[PDB]
Amino acid sequence: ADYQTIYTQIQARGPHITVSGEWGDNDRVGKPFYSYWLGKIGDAQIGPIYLGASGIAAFAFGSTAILIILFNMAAEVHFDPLQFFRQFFWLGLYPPKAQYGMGIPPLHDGGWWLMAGLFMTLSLGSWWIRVYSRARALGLGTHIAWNFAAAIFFVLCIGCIHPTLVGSWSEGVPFGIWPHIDWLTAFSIRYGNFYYCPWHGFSIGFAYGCGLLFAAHGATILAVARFGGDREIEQITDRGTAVERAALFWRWTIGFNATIESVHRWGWFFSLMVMVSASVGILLTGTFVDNWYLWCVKHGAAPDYPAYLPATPDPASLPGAPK
Amino acid sequence: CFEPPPATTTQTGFRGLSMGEVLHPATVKAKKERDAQYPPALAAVKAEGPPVSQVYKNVKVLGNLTEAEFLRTMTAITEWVSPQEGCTYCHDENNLASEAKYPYVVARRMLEMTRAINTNWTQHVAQTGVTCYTCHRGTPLPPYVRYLEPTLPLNNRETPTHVERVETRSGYVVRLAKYTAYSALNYDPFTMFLANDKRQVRVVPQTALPLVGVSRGKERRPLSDAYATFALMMSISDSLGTNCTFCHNAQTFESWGKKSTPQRAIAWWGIRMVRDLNMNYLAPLNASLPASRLGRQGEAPQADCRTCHQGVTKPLFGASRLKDYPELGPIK
Amino acid sequence: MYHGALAQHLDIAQLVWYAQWLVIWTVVLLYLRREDRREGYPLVEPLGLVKLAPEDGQVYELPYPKTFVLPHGGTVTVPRRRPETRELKLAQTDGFEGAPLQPTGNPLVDAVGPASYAERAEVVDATVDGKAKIVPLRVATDFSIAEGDVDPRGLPVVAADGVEAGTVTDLWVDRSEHYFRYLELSVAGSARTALIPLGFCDVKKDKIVVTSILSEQFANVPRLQSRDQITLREEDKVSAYYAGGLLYATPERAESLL
Amino acid sequence: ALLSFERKYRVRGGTLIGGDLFDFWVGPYFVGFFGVSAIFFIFLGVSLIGYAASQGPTWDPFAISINPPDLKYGLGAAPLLEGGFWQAITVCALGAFISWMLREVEISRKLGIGWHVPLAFCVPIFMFCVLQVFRPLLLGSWGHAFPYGILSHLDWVNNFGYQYLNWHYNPGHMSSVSFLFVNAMALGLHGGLILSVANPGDGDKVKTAEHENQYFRDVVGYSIGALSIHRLGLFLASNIFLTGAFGTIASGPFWTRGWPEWWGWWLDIPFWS
Ligand code: BCB
Ligand code: BCB
Ligand code: BCB
Ligand SMILES: C/C=C1/c2cc3[nH]c4c(c3C)C(=O)[C@H](C(=O)OC)c4c3nc(cc4[nH]c(cc(n2)[C@@H]1C)c(C(C)=O)c4C)[C@@H](C)[C@@H]3CCC(=O)OC/C=C(\C)CCC[C@@H](C)CCC[C@@H](C)CCCC(C)C
Ligand SMILES: C/C=C1/c2cc3[nH]c4c(c3C)C(=O)[C@H](C(=O)OC)c4c3nc(cc4[nH]c(cc(n2)[C@@H]1C)c(C(C)=O)c4C)[C@@H](C)[C@@H]3CCC(=O)OC/C=C(\C)CCC[C@H](C)CCC[C@H](C)CCCC(C)C
Ligand SMILES: CC(C)=CCC/C(C)=C/CC/C(C)=C/CC/C(C)=C/CC/C(C)=C/CC/C(C)=C/CC/C(C)=C/CC/C(C)=C/CC/C(C)=C/CC1=C(C)C(=O)c2ccccc2C1=O
Ligand code: HEC
Ligand code: HEC
Ligand code: HEC
Ligand code: HEC
Ligand SMILES: CC(C)=CCC/C(C)=C/C=C/C(C)=C/C=C/C(C)=C/C=C\C=C(C)\C=C\C=C(/C)CC/C=C(\C)CCCC(C)C
Ligand SMILES: CCCCCCCCCCCC[N+](C)(C)[O-]
Ligand SMILES: CCCCCCCCCCCC[N+](C)(C)[O-]
Ligand SMILES: [Fe+2]
Repeated sequence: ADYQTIYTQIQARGPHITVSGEWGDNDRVGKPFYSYWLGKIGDAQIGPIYLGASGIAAFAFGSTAILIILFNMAAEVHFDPLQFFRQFFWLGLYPPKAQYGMGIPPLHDGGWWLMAGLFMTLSLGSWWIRVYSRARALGLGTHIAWNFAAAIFFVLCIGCIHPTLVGSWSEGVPFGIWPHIDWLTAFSIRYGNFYYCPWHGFSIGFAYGCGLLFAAHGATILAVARFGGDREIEQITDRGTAVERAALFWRWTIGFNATIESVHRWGWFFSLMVMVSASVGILLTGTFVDNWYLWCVKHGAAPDYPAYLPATPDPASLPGAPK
Repeated sequence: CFEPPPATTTQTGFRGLSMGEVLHPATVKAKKERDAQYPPALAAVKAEGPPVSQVYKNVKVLGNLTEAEFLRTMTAITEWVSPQEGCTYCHDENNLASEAKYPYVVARRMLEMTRAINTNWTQHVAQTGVTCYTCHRGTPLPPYVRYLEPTLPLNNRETPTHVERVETRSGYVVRLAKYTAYSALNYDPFTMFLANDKRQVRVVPQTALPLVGVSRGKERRPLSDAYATFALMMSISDSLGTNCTFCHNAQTFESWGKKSTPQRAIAWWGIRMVRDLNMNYLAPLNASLPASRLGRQGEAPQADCRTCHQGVTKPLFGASRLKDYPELGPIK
Repeated sequence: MYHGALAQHLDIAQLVWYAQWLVIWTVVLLYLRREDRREGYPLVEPLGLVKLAPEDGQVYELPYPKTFVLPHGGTVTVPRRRPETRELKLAQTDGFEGAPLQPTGNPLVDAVGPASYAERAEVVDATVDGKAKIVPLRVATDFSIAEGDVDPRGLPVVAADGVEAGTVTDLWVDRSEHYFRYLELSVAGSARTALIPLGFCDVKKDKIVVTSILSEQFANVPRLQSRDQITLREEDKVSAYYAGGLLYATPERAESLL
Repeated sequence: ALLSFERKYRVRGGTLIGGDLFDFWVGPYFVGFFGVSAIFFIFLGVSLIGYAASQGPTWDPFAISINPPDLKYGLGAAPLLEGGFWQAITVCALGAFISWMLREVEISRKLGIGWHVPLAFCVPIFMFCVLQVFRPLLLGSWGHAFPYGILSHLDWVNNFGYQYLNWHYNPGHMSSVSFLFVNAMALGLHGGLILSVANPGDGDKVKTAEHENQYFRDVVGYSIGALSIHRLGLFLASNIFLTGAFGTIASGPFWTRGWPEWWGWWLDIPFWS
């Protein structure tokens, strides 16, 4: 067995490397320190880190959103420290409970939520600039930023775009551990079972697909680590036996294969589509589809089953039944 | 923090749909034993003599019973409601016709409510019916009641911690969570759906596409309605010691026919029954009860599903005393 | 009326359903599956006689060539024709084209099957600064073994047959990623040094166990042209030799395990 | 027929069973003993599905559903139309998956590469067994397994979750989901990073391993490394099911109440109650 694929038997140490960017080199702060155990399964070096306006701004806007949420959560437990710690997961900052349409809700019923959302959004946008600019500074393509943009877009879809499309802030995702989880069921229920939303299915296929692909790709590279398969950049510009074998393993297994470069395009694409598919699903929900299950019944796709216990007529429709 | 196997499972839907109950034997056993405390029916008595409407002086509901039948009812009532306190809980030992003690008047109303349940709500209680014990379980104050705000412990016979106290604001979220099977749903389903008939439980559209005229802005019910209905369902599930599949095929919660079990229809009737009990029998009692019995809003304790069910799909696993005490209904 | 409803009994989501599948299949088939063909194409087949049949399909499945401008000079274009005229010491086992090939000589030396190396460039892989990336510590003096790990320098190398094949003399480190990739040892009975990928090394405190090849086979390990430098193709030749042993060290290894 | 670099690798050997008997290729596909058994199980399973469906109420791809037996049949065999077909199909599925995995081992062996892929593939096979065999065994009935239908298996997942009131509070699920999300995110990060280095755009030069590590050191203060991100990816992906399996197996056999209530171990500590 190749023990190197499990962990690094013999670790190496040398002067830290610094690749100059078109700008921001003076914004790197800290002194690189090393961790022997981390070096078993990764690079032993930690830091330094790049600061910069984008990153700083991101933390400023983000910290504000977090403080708005934490303060409102603290209010839920009347500012009691012990109960705050205990009930943390159950605490949250909620969107308006009453129907005000698109009207700015009062602070006690949606107002603070809307404020936190605004600051989180600014935070995400600022961090995106960092993700984008750092790439350009180091002379790299902007593939990561475009993938990150799709993730941000999906958050905007469930956070404010869908709400704006149906005309109600009450539809937004609340901030909180359990509370943001509860929203999932409330939303699925309101829209006739999300299992019947095709885009929910697409998003899952791509998410499960990412699981399949990273397990497959990760395992493939480890399987050819003895041939330096991990040095993907030069395997791309100058094909080595590592990727010829990787390609043949798959070609002989499934009948077709990729290249060391294209497999990363498949992975990037599958990851992107998790967010793109989810966003399309959310944009269509409430806007053009009210009950996904019934939509599937209408188009003849929904499975039907015999009754086990007796079929049960809606009592409300029976003769003489009350309201 | 786990329950050791085996687990008891039943089937409530077509095979392959993962529908049915999931029960822990030790829990089922413990509940059956608690419920088995239901006092046996009292020996039958010969119906002889004139009706107490002629014999006694202040009988308004059970006037048709003979003296022996009537005294038998009183003994049962004492067994069911105030076995520890005795006859004097409602009576002046020197004048059994006096209404000086508040429990007397309330008890009379309760006799009418009980008879109404067994007579007007057979769609829910069927021929099993209910007796004072179903709710009271041997104490004047039923162990499971609700106020206009969540209260803890659910069983009022247990001493509450300071944080569980309704006056302690810091424990509100927990008082809410423990009423909704520990979820974090920020809604109290009792006041919203069971205290009265002001709200609609259904929140799912009955058409594939959004109907123009009810799908935009203020025309729409807030999404909070869906959280609330989910909260009521969590509460109902815990109150009957069961799960969603006992009544629904989750494929489509809003559909009936083959997508719902007979139990769901019975649950539907139960919601109507509870609202009737609360609005027309229990709530009005705040004018007949001492301040010490009322909630912070001056409300009288009211009923929810747990009040009778107490963690079982059928109160007391289906035990009945209907034929033993026909004076409690159905009244022909 | 209904939001999303259209004429002909159809609705907006229904249309988007078809559009989503069109986008997916277009990207997968027209873009991704063509990017997958920047290496190894066009395919090859036995002719025996001069014939020309490019086939429209061979053109349709390929993407337009792309050109990589290398960090240290020169460019690389793919896909591009890369015939392998190198003589392969392999012979057919049967008549059908699906039949496997069998080595005619020493597969490890001939470099066939799992002992095959790729025709990588005969250039030294470089660091971002233009220096040799993979070099021995005797050269990369500013590099060292982390405190706590075994220093293989001086330890014996035991092959699959249990007999000592040589002694470890150095470690080749990847200066770009601060990671050791090879061990260098003196071959016993022979007068030469040899490299071995660490992935084929079971690093013990008292020895380095290598099960990929027998002690005797260490004598034919590919040799480097330079002492303190290694080219991309040489790394492939060295790594491939040991991998070949996994299936060819003994006649038994190629037959069914069970 | 063959990739331009493929011929030199098409040598005999590497099998686990069968030897030269099935050691050959059919087009791009390697056959092998397990290639033969895989085809056998696939043909059989698909045929059983087709015939079972023909006895059903529909031919629509999304609505077709082949279901397991009622719970009453326990772990015994059931009439063909009442769960019997499902049982046979389940056996064929397992045989096909396992054959596929062992075939990957033979292919790996022939190429002289590690067996990491088939090993990784054992994870989803294991999860399939947790859902269709292990959990049903612990509950005492094959009827607890999921049905074979594009949409019907979702109805099963749906009801299964709600049998525990809110499956989202299942700790094993929370772990599984977190791994699903971080893995999908990480795959996008890895693919994007590699592509950004090899495709700087505008005629600029391809970058280096140094640039790779510099990017994340700058963005998050740390870079795990080229080889390590692949080990990490396999670890994240695998754990989606390795930890999820615990949440699945626990539901019913080791917990019969709603999942939210389970957190009472924390919420109900007398100290802060
Ligand atoms: C515990 C939870 C479960 C779950 C939950 C789940 C959800 C919630 C959803 C799916 C979805 C899907 N599932 Mg299900 N699932 C499926 C297959 C499928 C696909 C129909 C679809 C997309 C899967 C995908 O792309 O990811 C792997 C990815 C890729 C990219 C490789 C290609 C896979 C290919 C599309 C599989 C096609 C399978 C065939 C339709 C039938 C196979 C048998 C035939 C040949 C006889 C299989 C084959 C199995 C097995 C064998 O165990 C399985 C088990 C389960 N699923 C569990 C029971 N699955 C989504 C859907 O759209 O359903 C309709 C969806 O919404
Ligand atoms: C009962 C309720 C259900 C439900 C409800 C649900 C909803 C309501 C939605 C999904 C959606 C989705 N679901 Mg479904 N679901 C899924 C899987 C999935 C995902 C593939 C997909 C997208 C979610 C996502 O990736 O967010 C993870 C990724 C995110 C949120 C992106 C974050 C990016 C961001 C930049 C991060 C920012 C981090 C900062 C540090 C934050 C700082 C904050 C501070 C400042 C305050 C599976 C596999 C199953 C199974 C097995 O049953 C299932 C069942 C169900 N879901 C139930 C039917 N699901 C979504 C969808 O696809 O709809 C069509 C969706 O909206
Ligand atoms: C209302 C019900 C809910 C539910 C119920 C649920 C259950 C009951 C279970 C999960 C499980 C899981 N859920 Mg949850 N879920 C998930 C996500 C997930 C997954 C991470 C995880 C594992 C899925 C699995 O077992 O695949 C299984 C996939 C398999 C076995 C694939 C095997 C593939 C095979 C080896 C090969 C197949 C080959 C094809 C046949 C080939 C076809 C031929 C072609 C391709 C040529 C999310 C992200 C969400 C969201 C966003 O809300 C969510 C919501 C919910 N889930 C709801 C609350 N979920 C599982 C879990 O781990 O829980 C702890 C689980 O048991
Ligand atoms: C399918 C593809 C997907 C995808 C893709 C991508 N995802 C990316 C990228 C791509 C491509 C990036 O390039 C970017 C990145 O950089 O990667 C390293 C990123 C990221 N994905 C994160 C989280 C994440 N992704 C999720 C999901 C998916 N991602 C899906 C799956 C989820 C889910 C599942 O919920 C999560 C939680 C962050 C780590 C990061 C954003 C940082 C940010 O925008 O933060 C902005 C900055 C802040 C919020 C400030 C933080 C302040 C902290 C430190 C608190 C300070 C408190 C202190 C002030 C208090 C004082 C007072 C107190 C003591 C009293
Ligand atoms: C945690 C790690 C993960 C992971 C990992 C890996 N995944 C791998 C590998 C690795 C490493 C491989 O090496 C192997 C492969 O070759 O890759 C190309 C593979 C593969 N992953 C497939 C599907 C897949 N992976 C899923 C999940 C994960 N993968 C998780 C995330 C899911 C989910 C989520 O649903 C799906 C659907 C196939 C494409 C492929 C096997 C084909 C096969 O086995 O051939 C043999 C069998 C057949 C061709 C057909 C057999 C048909 C039977 C007899 C009849 C039908 C029975 C069936 C039960 C009916 C279901 C109906 C349905 C509606 C309910
Ligand atoms: C009744 C009935 C069904 C009858 C017919 C039965 C039948 C199937 C007959 C066929 C004919 C016969 C008899 C054949 C004998 C031989 C045989 C064993 C054949 C197998 C046939 C068969 C069952 C084929 C199906 C194959 C299959 C399971 C395909 C699935 C493909 C899918 C959906 C994969 C998911 C993952 C995915 C999106 C991959 C795309 C990207 C790729 C190609 C990644 C792989 C890959 C990775 C991961 C790298 O890391 C990498 C690194 C460096 C270079 C290359 C690669 C690389 O290629
Ligand atoms: C409250 C829960 C009661 C307990 C405990 C007991 N009694 Fe009662 N009793 C109660 C009511 C509401 C009524 C009126 C019934 C009606 O139909 O209006 C009564 C009435 C009697 C009477 C009749 C007195 C009269 O009008 O002349 C008698 C004789 C009587 N009750 C006896 C009695 C005994 C012996 C009890 C303990 C075994 C007892 N009661 C308990 C309410 C309640
Ligand atoms: C549940 C649906 C009930 C049934 C059936 C019966 N009772 Fe009841 N009762 C119920 C509630 C929610 C309350 C309010 C809270 C309270 O304790 O006041 C009551 C109250 C009474 C009381 C007074 C208790 C007190 O405050 O001291 C009495 C005396 C009483 N109920 C008697 C009674 C009898 C005789 C019943 C059967 C005929 C009966 N109740 C049934 C709920 C329910
Ligand atoms: C039977 C005892 C039930 C259990 C257990 C659960 N539900 Fe239920 N549900 C039940 C009824 C009688 C009704 C209708 C009540 C009415 O007044 O009309 C409902 C309704 C819902 C709905 C709304 C459907 C609609 O038409 O909009 C949903 C979404 C729902 N139920 C969900 C649900 C869930 C998730 C449950 C377990 C936590 C659950 N229900 C249990 C009866 C019963
Ligand atoms: C006492 C006054 C009750 C209250 C309050 C509620 N329920 Fe009830 N329920 C009651 C009886 C006497 C019975 C027994 C019927 C029998 O055949 O034994 C029932 C029955 C149900 C059932 C059906 C159980 C089954 O057939 O397996 C359900 C689903 C049910 N009840 C639900 C329910 C709900 C949701 C309630 C609050 C809205 C509720 N009940 C209150 C008595 C009483
Ligand atoms: C304001 C007007 C006019 C227009 C709209 C503005 C606008 C752009 C609004 C946008 C709204 C959006 C995008 C809202 C989105 C909300 C979403 C998707 C939230 C989802 C989940 C939230 C969760 C999980 C948050 C949990 C938060 C907490 C745990 C508190 C934060 C705590 C920390 C991060 C650190 C731990 C602190 C603890 C130890 C004390
Ligand atoms: C989403 C809007 C955020 C505005 C506040 C943050 C601005 C960051 C500007 C970074 C400029 C970077 N630079 C120098 C590389 O161009
Ligand atoms: C959500 C489903 C997403 C499916 C994405 C595509 C899956 C793999 C398709 C492989 C096609 C192979 N081939 C050789 C026919 O091109
Ligand atoms: Fe990679």
